[PDB]
Amino acid sequence: SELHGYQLEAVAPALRGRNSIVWLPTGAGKTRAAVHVCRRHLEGRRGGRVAVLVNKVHLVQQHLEKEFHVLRDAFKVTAVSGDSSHKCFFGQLAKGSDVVICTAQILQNALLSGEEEARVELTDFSLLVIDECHHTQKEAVYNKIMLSYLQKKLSGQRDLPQILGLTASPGTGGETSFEGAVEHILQICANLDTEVIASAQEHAQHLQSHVPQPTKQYDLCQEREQDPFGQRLKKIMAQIQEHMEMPELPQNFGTQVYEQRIVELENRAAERFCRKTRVCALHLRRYNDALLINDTVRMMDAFQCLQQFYADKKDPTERFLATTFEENRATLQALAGDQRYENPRLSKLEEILQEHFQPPGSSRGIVFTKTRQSAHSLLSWLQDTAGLCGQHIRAAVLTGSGHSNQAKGMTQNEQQDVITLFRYGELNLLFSTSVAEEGLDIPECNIVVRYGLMTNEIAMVQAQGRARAQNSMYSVLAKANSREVYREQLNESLVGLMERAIRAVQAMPERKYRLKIVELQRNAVLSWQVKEARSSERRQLHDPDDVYFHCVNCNVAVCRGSDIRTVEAMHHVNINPNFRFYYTVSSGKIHFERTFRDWEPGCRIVCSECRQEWGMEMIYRNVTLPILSIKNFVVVTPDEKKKYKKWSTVTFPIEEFSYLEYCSSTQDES
RNA sequence: GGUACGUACCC
RNA sequence: GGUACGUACC
Ligand SMILES: Nc1ncnc2c1ncn2[C@@H]1O[C@H](COP(=O)(O)OP(=O)(O)O)[C@@H](O)[C@H]1O
Ligand code: ALF
Ligand SMILES: [Mg+2]
Ligand SMILES: [Mg+2]
Ligand SMILES: [Zn+2]
Repeated sequence: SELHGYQLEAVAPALRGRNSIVWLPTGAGKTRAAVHVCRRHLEGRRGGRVAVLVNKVHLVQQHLEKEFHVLRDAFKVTAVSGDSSHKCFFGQLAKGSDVVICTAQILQNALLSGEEEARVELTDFSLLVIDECHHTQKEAVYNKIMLSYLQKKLSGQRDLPQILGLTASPGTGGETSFEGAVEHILQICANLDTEVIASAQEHAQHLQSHVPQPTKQYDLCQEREQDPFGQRLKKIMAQIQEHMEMPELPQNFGTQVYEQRIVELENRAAERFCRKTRVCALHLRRYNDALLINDTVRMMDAFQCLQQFYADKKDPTERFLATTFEENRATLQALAGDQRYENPRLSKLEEILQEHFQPPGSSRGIVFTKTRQSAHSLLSWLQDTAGLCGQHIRAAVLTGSGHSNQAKGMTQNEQQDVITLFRYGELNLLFSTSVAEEGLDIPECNIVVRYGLMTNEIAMVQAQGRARAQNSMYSVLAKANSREVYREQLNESLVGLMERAIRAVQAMPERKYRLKIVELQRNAVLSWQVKEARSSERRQLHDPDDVYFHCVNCNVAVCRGSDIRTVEAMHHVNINPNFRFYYTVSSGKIHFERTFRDWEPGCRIVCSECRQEWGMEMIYRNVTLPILSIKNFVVVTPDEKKKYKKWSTVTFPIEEFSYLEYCSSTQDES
């Protein structure tokens, strides 16, 4: 497994100490090239230290086990992710290592830490390797780390680390002209403090006939001729809107636009406390989710989302709605049972799998879907489909750690189990989210299907690339004449523009490039400063005593701004000793997969008057504190009443929690 | 469960 | 300015 010519060529500038981006195709071997750069870096000085940053939990282990472990003949290499996190302080672990591999946010947390044992500076490393470095833009973690690097650089700081970015796809950043695309490439160079974009110019022929391209096919599907299940949902949505007695109610049932309008209505009804309107809007949204699920997967998947909503449950509005569902329930379930009205997305997916998993399972595939819920539903569909039950498909779901009431996440270990069985064919088919669109290496994977996705060209290129095998195939499975098909074709062209843009940046005169980089780095550090000042202005508009929180459901006042403190600059706790008379504990003890350094979860908490979900208890060392979720309240200030979805935009200051001070004050009372 | 960011969409 | 989803951290 000695380095290919093009790998040695792409790291020549890195070996000379220059900051670079290594631009090589998906599956070309950027990781092994980085390892070689790390070895020579560490051999060439004493006391060097490398950090290797990734953007998914699963890439930490993959990169350690498949590539970086070889450095252990001479050097100390440690991996840190979230799951393991809580045992060691990161500062101690890094400083005791020659190479640390971690998700970027782990490093960022250490860079911001107040504790001496956890804290790190950028100057504690001599080389940073940034995997999938195209994410180093905007306010992503990668770019927060690098903007601090730029601030320091521009302020004269010395011995900042060398930067080695790795990517197959810098992208065009939404730009469709050559001018724009070039401007985007230079911004990424500026963000990463890049001196050279290194590629395989002199080994372009070896790289062509070695790293194979999958052959590409459009597997287009038609709209259902007859959708009586959908038609019936739409009738009910109209009946509910009639009952609401409101003009200018939107009519485009079964779309993301309708979903936006109806949630925006629900926000307004919460803000003005129109209880009737808010309740109807909440139900209508649920009918709209069912239509969307219906278009994506099975009728019965859509039916079950709706039925679980009405089964969990008085006042006259809710009673109208319960009755309306009950009137239609049996008919909806019977329609969902009928094979005549099958989703042609699914018929089309069946053909593909039928053709490519015969002989029974020589193929090795990933079907990409947008949502975790869709991936689970597709697995169920596979298992209850006879046309495939006969061939031997051992399938599983792969998701990241994202989580909601619609679908839970998968931990590091649970992801790893699926990946390991897929690698050598114990599993031969994954239903996956974008968790696995980049970086994942399965040499034998020979089939990628992208199931009705709407993404940028980076995600298209990257997901294709998971098919590492010779003779791979890539399928676009989408609706004919859709926006999704249009975007796919546009993205193909945007990949070409991206290439043209990079080559133009690569051939620029050195003086003209350096001045442009300088100009862009300056504007970045100034733009950030201005943005920070503007965020702080907003944060100090109101005294915390003049802000009141109301329950989003019943509008009762529950606490003031001055009752709130932050734990780890994230979790908003109410420290008022009488807040306990306003909330009720509504569950038994909640258990997470991950465990944290200073706290564990207690029970869910609800509004004592209406039972609306508010948040959860945190058992922080020796005390129990209620954590509030901003989405479950209307915030009332002197100027307005506003339902917030984030805490960063609130108009009053919130201090950090002090465990010490809190104990003193609570222990004085009884 | 909490927090943040990214992508897509609408304005 | 919002809506949805995803991932990462806790
Ligand atoms: N010089 C080499 N010889 C043989 N195999 C290699 C070489 N370099 C990389 N590989 C293998 O090629 C595959 C793709 O590498 P990877 O680092 O995942 O690609 P990417 O460039 O997309 O990060 C891996 O399985 C890796 O072990
Ligand atoms: F470009 Al890669 F894994 F880094 F496909
Ligand atoms: Mg949540
Ligand atoms: Mg890679
Ligand atoms: Zn309430």
